[PDB]
Amino acid sequence: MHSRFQAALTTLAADLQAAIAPMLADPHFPALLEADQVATLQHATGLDEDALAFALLPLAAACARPDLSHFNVGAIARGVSGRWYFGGNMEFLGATMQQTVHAEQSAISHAWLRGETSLRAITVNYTPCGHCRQFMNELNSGLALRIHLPGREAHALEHYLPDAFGPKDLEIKTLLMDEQDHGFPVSGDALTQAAIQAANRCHAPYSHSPSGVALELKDGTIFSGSYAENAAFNPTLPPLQGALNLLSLNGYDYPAIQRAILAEKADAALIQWDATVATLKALGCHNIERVLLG
Amino acid sequence: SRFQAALTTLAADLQAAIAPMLADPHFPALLEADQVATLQHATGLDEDALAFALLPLAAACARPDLSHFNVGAIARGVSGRWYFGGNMEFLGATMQQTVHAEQSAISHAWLRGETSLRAITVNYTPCGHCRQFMNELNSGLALRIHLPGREAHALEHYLPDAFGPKDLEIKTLLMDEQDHGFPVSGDALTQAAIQAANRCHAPYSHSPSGVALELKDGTIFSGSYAENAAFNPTLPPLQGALNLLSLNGYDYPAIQRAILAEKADAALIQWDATVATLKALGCHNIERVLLG
Ligand SMILES: [Zn+2]
Ligand SMILES: [Zn+2]
Repeated sequence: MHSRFQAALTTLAADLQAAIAPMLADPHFPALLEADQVATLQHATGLDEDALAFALLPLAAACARPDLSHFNVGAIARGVSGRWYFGGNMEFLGATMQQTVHAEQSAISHAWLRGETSLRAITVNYTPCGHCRQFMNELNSGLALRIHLPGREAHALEHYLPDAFGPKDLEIKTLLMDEQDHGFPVSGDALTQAAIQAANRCHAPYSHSPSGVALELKDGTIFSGSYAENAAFNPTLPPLQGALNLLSLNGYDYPAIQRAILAEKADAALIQWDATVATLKALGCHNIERVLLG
Repeated sequence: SRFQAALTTLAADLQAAIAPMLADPHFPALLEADQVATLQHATGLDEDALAFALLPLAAACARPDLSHFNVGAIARGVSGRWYFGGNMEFLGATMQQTVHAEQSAISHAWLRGETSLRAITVNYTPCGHCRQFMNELNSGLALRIHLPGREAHALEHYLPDAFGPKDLEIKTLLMDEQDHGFPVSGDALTQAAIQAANRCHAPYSHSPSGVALELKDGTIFSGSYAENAAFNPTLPPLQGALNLLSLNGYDYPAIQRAILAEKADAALIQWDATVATLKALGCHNIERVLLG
């Protein structure tokens, strides 16, 4: 009868608890809401969209894995499709600060890896840090993305990132979440296809090093992550983190991993192999193999 | 002579005043206060205009091996010393191992014992990663950021509604004096690595680490771990040592021996990233010294 949501649920208004309870019954609730589910919660609570997003933040934060700090952070990315995607921060004991995932990166890559074409807004509890402001300026929403914070007026990303640097200053015209297909041939079994398709839609205009990770779980589920570079370089999200983000957001723990594949080019400018191996080993996963692109 | 090209870009008077200061092949990529004063006398520039004019020399120190876009920065210490920085990118590694020019210059001043910075001068607006990095320093949001053809501004101007160590109630900020007290012993390179760990900044994980590199001619360069309140802009200890190595006019083939000092059972572990990055740079003599 375990549930990562129970304690957080007690902190929610009674009407929202009742409304979302049928949606959270599945232990592997996908930590996203279809547009019709957003409408159902609005009807069952009377909240407008901004207030409902704020009210849901404790459930997103309850998905987080702050194994080092114990400080749960949540975020909700609102797609133009009308779907909303939860994110939570992730920290990895035995790895490094560079492997950590902020809640904003978690929610944004959640939307992107589920095929959302762009975001209209993001809702958080605390002002995104400079690393996240730089991450968001990679997106096709650019400086116009609406940032929603409790008890304050909504503002565009421009408000938080004066004199911004981003892909346009590098004359990049295909932005993160724009449609991309690098055309590597897809073949093999379900997990191999997934890893190659993840690499095919990755965002890497600075190093031209495509990469993707796919994980196959004990119950047969596959989650994949696509590499997402950033104009400022360091806020880049590696492909492993995207896959681990989805795995955790979907209610799994790292021992659920039964197979793991990294698809990349063995002689690309940048190589994800070593960090992928190291971070998986920190999580107790020793089973990782490479599918070679090109 | 990695400065020869950049030197041709300077005004004649500045060229003639500084070209002697760059005489030694391993010019330490910093200027003493008396050297800044000499350059000011020989050009009549105020310190802001001099720093702007010196940015091509700092940028000449950079190693943008991926992008080929050199970025320079000049960190003005409260001592009056100026410290050059340049960006570093590492082929065969990842985007996470990158060092921004601002991080380079601040790390330079810090590892040379500068107590705090009064300002930083750059040619391009610092990115959000660098704005967050700079909010770790004991100069806080008041640090002055100087950009060409722009009004100078506090870091507060570039990072509204900032998050930093002060929000986590950290009272020992980056560049404040720290000494974690681990016992120093062994050969010179081992002691350098332990000393590097003793002055590192790690209030979030309490995972101390330092790296020391021994070059073929016997020179040792070390780097201390520097965490960041936002976590990801953290500078690993290896990056600090490679920064110093390159800024002082060396290339990675000169590395003969490398040591990481850290706690075996620490919450965060630098060993695997350190080995993998050094291996991408052709160094395979890497040992680990364990802190109590
Ligand atoms: Zn952040
Ligand atoms: Zn930067």
